Formats: sequence, structure tokens, C-alpha cells
Amino acid sequence: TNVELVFIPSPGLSHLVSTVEAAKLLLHRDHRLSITVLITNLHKDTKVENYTLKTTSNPNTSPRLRFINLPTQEEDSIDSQIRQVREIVSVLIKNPDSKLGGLVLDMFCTSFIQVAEEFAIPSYVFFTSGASALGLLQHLVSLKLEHNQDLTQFKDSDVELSVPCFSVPVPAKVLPAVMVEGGPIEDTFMNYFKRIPETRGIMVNTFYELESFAIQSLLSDAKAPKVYPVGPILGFDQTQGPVGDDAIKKWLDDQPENSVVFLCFGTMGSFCEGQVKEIAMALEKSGNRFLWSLRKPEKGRVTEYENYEEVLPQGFLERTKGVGKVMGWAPQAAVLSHPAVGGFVSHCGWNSTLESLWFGVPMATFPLYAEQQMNAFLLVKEEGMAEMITLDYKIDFKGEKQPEIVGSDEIEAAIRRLMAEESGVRRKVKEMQNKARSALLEGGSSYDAQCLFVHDVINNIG
Repeated sequence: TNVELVFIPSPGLSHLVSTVEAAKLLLHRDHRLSITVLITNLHKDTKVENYTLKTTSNPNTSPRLRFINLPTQEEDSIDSQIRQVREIVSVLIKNPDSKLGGLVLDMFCTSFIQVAEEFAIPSYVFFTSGASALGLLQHLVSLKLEHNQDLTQFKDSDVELSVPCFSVPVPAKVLPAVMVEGGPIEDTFMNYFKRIPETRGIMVNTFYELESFAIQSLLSDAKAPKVYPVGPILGFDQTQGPVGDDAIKKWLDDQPENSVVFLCFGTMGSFCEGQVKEIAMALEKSGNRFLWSLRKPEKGRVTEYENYEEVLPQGFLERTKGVGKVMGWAPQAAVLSHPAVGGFVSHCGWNSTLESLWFGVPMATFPLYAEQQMNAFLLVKEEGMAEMITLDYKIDFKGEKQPEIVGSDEIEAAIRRLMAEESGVRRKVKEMQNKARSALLEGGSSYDAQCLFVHDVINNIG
């Protein structure tokens, strides 16, 4: 009666956490389900081993969740992983005590669809960005494979694409860079995403109310697999809240509700120095209270303070001393959960988008890479739930000097609109916050999508 589902996440703690948190929710929906997660180098990364031991030692998480290590072999290619995944699947399938429900693959692990076919088990995808991203990528793939479109024609173009999962035309300049740059990079991502429509179903880390038009579009394509919006899946205990910082919380406690603008871009130092200067000037002109997570600049000075001074306007740190703080790493989810935080200047990565939404904090969009430009366009132009600093900003690597720097006047104006006490954007975020929390409760859309997914997995095995 037991049905076992094998998950294969892509490497990286972020994708692993979102995969395991998703697995935990699925296990709640049917006692017959068990989940096995195949991990790459379990006993090589501490944060991974600690997390997996934390999960399996806690009986608040069921004994129907387990991990199996994929050790990097002395000769390690994809075929080595293919062979190594083949061997584990053959072992699991020999077990008469449980039925193998299939493989659930990350969007970057779709090559393992061949292994599922070989062992005659269904394949599925856990897509960790949103439905609009999923639909846009399938559209670009169909353009290339079914209509002989040269995707490089869209790079920096002014045309607007008619994309079925967006109700408004999509500017070519918000397309993910990897899909319009040609060469090996286009090949790589075409091979990832063209197999997604060949699985038996796609879990998406979104909720129906956020992206209803895209999901209706995706569900209407009789040639595409069923999609299951099972999110928001967040990297913390969504019933208890995230773990924070005492020092930050103490400072935030001293600020009025919704008065602080949080600026965080992963603390990677992605911006060039001239862009940092413009953000700093905009913060000062705005007069707003702020918390700015900024990677320490490597300017060759002795002290950390001096290194920040090298890239900020002269005297910036002294003049803003009483209204804001420039710091390094910050616990993002915990900061957004604080009632003093009223706005979020963000690169619009999907996890950051869901976390801000979850805590009802509106964003101003400063996308940088991957699908962040599209996420910004979704939030600003399709949903009307964010302020725009820029939609099409793009960096190719950390710190790359940009030919078009966003000026302080444009940033200032966006921050003033963001922090205005009454705004349609703010109201729409609050309405979306309630829907995000309701989606995961019994009777919620995402709760039901999780039940339907487990139900379909059990029945698809026959």
C-alpha cells in the first residue's frame, strides 16, 4: 500500500530546503506516501548534513522522509550520475514493501527523465520559480523548436512578445538572459526546459491567486502536463516564524510601524560602485528610515567602516546615523517579518518575492540576473503589486560595471511611492498576503493542489 516518491534536487542549499519543505507538506496529505531525497555529497557540505540530520532526528517530521547520498565518484560526469541514479532506483524498485511512485526532478535535473522511462516509472518536476516563469520558458522553447525562432533576435530588442501566460505583452528586455544569448548557454537551458513538458506533472512554488492567468493558460494547453501550484514554500517554519537577530530586532523595535525601507540583494556585492553611490544619495534625499544590507566593499582600507566610506557619498554614514543603518549580512525573512519594515528594495528573486508577500511588505524592483527581470515585470506590470525602479537591469557577473546606471532621482521617486502610507500597490500586497497564507490552509488552493498531486502520483502508478 506504501508508495515511495524519489526527489532529485539540484545542488545547493536553497533548492534543497525548498524541496524538503515541499516534501514535508506532501507527506501530511496521505499517510501512504513516503519520500526519499537523493543528495549530492551529503557528507561533504556541513550545512547540508546538519540540515538533513536536523530533519530526520525530529519526529515532528515523519519517518516517511529519508535521504540517500550521491557521492561524487573519482570519475564524475552526468553519465556517472546517470549510472549512480540508475543503481539506486533499481535497489528501491526491488523492494516489495513499497511501490515506486516516480522521480520528482528539479528543473536542472530533467536529464534523469531518461532514468524514469528506463525503469517505467513516472517523472515529475518541482519547479521552484513561479507559474509565469514556467510558462514563459515553455513558450520560448516552443518558439525555438516548433517555429524556428532565432532566440538571439530578442537580445536587447524593443519588440513585445505575445506570451500566452501573460495578459499583457512581454518586452523582450525582461526575458531571462540565458535564453537570448545563444551559444552553449542557450543549448544548456533549452535542454533543461524542453523536457519539462514531457513529465507527468509539475509542482510550482506559487499559489493560484498570485498567478491565476498563467496557471489557467498552462492548464489549458492539452499538450503540457498538469501543473500543481503548491506554494508558497518558504525556508522557515511558516507557523512559528523565522529566526532573527537580536541587535537588528532591537533597532527595528525603536522605529514606527511601516517606517523602515529594507534593501537587500543577497549580500553578494552584485552592484558596481557607481550604482551603490546612486542608491545612497536616493536614500538620503528620500529622508526615509532604512536598513541596507550591503556587502563590505573591497577597497583596500584597514577597517570595515573605511571600506564602506570609499563607495558612499562623503559623510553619508554620519548624516544618516540616526535614521538608517548600512550593514552586511541580514536575516532577510526575519527582517521582513518586523512590523517596522514597510518596504523592500529587492532584486525580485522568487524566494525573496514570496517572503516579502508572505509578510505583506511591498517591493520596489531592482532585478539583476536569472529570471528576476521577468519577476519584476510580473509584479509591477501584470499584478500591479510593486513599485518599479527598473525592469530590465541586468548584470552578467558580480560587480560588473554597468553601461546604464539607475540615477538617484529615479530610485528616490520609487522609494517615496513605495513608502507612501496609502497606495493601491500597498493594498494589493496586503490582499495578496492574506491569499498567500490562506492558500496553504485546509480548503486553500495550494493545500488542494498538494492533495491532488499526491492523489495523481498514487493513481498514475496503476
